[PDB]
Amino acid sequence: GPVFTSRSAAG
Amino acid sequence: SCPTHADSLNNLANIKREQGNIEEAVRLYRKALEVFPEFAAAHSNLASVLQQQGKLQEALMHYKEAIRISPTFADAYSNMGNTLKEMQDVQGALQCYTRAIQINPAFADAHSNLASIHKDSGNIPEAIASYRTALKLKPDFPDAYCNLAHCLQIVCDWTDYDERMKKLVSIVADQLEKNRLPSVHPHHSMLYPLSHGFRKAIAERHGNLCLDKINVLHKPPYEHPKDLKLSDGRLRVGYVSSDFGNHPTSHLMQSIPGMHNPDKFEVFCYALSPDDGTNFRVKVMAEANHFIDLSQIPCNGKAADRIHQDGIHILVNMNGYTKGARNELFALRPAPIQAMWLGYPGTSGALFMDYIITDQETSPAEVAEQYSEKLAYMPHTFFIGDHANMFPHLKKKAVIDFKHIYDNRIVLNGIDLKAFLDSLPDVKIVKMKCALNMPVIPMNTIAEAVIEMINRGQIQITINGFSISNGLATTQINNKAATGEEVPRTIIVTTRSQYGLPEDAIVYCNFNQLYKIDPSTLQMWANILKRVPNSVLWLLRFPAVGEPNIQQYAQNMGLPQNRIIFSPVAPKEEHVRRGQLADVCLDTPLCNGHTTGMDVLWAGTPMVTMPGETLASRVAASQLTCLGCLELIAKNRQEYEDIAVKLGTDLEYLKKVRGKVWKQRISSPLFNTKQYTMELERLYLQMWEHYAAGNKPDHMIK
Ligand SMILES: CC(=O)N[C@@H]1[C@@H](O)[C@H](O)[C@@H](CO)S[C@@H]1OP(=O)(O)OP(=O)(O)OC[C@H]1O[C@@H](n2ccc(=O)[nH]c2=O)[C@H](O)[C@@H]1O
Repeated sequence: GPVFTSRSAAG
Repeated sequence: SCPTHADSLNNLANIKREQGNIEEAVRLYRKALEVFPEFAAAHSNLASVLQQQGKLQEALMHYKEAIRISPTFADAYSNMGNTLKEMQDVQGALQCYTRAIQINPAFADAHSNLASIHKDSGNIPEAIASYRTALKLKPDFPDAYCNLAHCLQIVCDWTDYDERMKKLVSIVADQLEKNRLPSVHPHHSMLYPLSHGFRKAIAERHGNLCLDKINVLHKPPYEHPKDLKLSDGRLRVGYVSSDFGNHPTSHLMQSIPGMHNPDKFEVFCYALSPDDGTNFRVKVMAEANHFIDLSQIPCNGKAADRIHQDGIHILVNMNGYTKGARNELFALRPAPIQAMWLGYPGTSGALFMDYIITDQETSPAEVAEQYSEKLAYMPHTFFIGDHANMFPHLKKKAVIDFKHIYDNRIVLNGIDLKAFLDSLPDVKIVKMKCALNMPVIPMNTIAEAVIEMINRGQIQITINGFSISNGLATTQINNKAATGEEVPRTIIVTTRSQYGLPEDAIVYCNFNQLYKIDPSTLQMWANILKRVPNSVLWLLRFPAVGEPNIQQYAQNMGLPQNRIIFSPVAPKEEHVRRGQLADVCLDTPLCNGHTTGMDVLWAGTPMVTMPGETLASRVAASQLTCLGCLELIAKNRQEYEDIAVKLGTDLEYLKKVRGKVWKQRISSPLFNTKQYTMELERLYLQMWEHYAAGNKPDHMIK
């Protein structure tokens, strides 16, 4: 289905 | 009433911000606004520092004011936007950015900000478009340039790659010296050819961004325990993560809190995210000695206090600079000892973090340079995975014969496999020499009924009352099993024909996100493919728009379309299971498969790697040496290609190595979470003994 990746923080 | 007075006050505050002395700057702005209340620029400056202070609440109100006074202030719209974004109000932020661009078509920053929203949503071609617009409008724009660079990376647009890279380094190098916040995100810094010196320095700066947000709270240092007496002989470990839920982190370590020894350890888990209601969250809540939902204590002040009251000795950061992180907690130093672990694959570069849990192979002593923390070594690998517990149905396989006898063309797994096989007339049992073996179903009427289901694309069938399931339809049979939250209760058939893979070919795979590939990595693979005549490369549409791009660069290296095959992304369980179909896995040397590494290895699929110099490029090596397969580790590009080719051309050698992986995933320490937990415990105690004897943090190499 959709994936759960490691996502990066906000800058 | 005086604007001339107010004006110079503003200039004087602008000066205190230069010298970094923020709290004075604020006092001046406030006076400037008290002398002349209708002063646009002051409201705007006051706002942009309150934002820096994490006081978004108030900062927004001042931006609003500036806009009210001076409505042609495109710059204020853009910054108000940033504020709304940080307040989790995307829509509102977006309205600002658009509103600004309308007011000033020629205003660069708003275009860049707009592209950043697009990026966060996964809209990449839309993001690229807007970044390019911004760079046309203002050609020297580090922030936009670097963000663009990362998108291009994400979809594998390698146009002008070497220039791009040289220019990135050149941009960081400048920003570091000029003493500003670098445009490259720390989590990305690992993808580009910067010095290790630079990578660390970038991390440093983002560490400091925290300190600013906490000086506002004016908290006295905390009083840490010096003995285990109030905690009753037990050491108190706190795991802090935004990822107790359906997230890789949980897929690795969910069993660990449960496995700690309660005589010596008291386990506290601090969730930074709300309950998504998945079993991963359920299990951790049920097994940790104490589960604390910090997603409902948004003030970093009270959150820190809470940790301190719980009386934690060792606080473990599993986020670093990932999404959901709240490193402000760590910056407040509520625990005497604070370590990085598992979640983030780089140095934090920050003062408040004492150790980083890693290992000999991932971080050998010479490269201590590149970490701000002190190394703490696990005996084998610092990596771990729950596969043993999550996917026991893949502990054993069985194949159907259709022809030669192949271990990976049509595969069956299931908890009740043995029982089904015994219901069958004619089952031949291929020995795997040097207790182990793989049963083989011969091509009778039953086998045919199974291919039938597969070819026709049906959901499932019944055979002697056993339930048989199509590997592609798990999600409809039982959604919880497809995600990894349950173990499947049926028998699952997995075939190459399902993914349009040649029945009679050597299959090299890589299941990582495409951003991890660069032109050398691809060249390298092209080489391998040419030398192994009858073979394919199996990749994922991750994301899909990257496919057309790779296809291109492959054609330029002389490879027909036929030679690379793309499958769609799949639910965890299917993803793990279908690795059984490959022959070998080629690992991206720029940045290794981490979770992905464990996933192929669990499938029993050998993986070739070339360890680089960053932590992120050294992990697969570390996983492999722990498994005990030193002959899959290349010293250079040439050697990597040779290992891959040998494996593709020498079918005897392959079978030997494949078989060696299939055994060692059970027998080695790699997938053994109990043993892992215990080493982690030994390690914790060392860290404490050392601090208890009154010492500052220092390296731990046994
Ligand atoms: C470089 C980097 O950030 N590394 C991180 C590590 O440092 C962290 O310790 C890991 C745990 O926090 S996360 C991360 O590890 P990576 O291996 O890069 O995984 P990434 O973040 O791309 O997504 C992998 C997921 O996609 C899943 N995946 C993949 C294909 C598929 O079809 N289905 C699927 O679920 C995979 O099964 C996984 O479930």
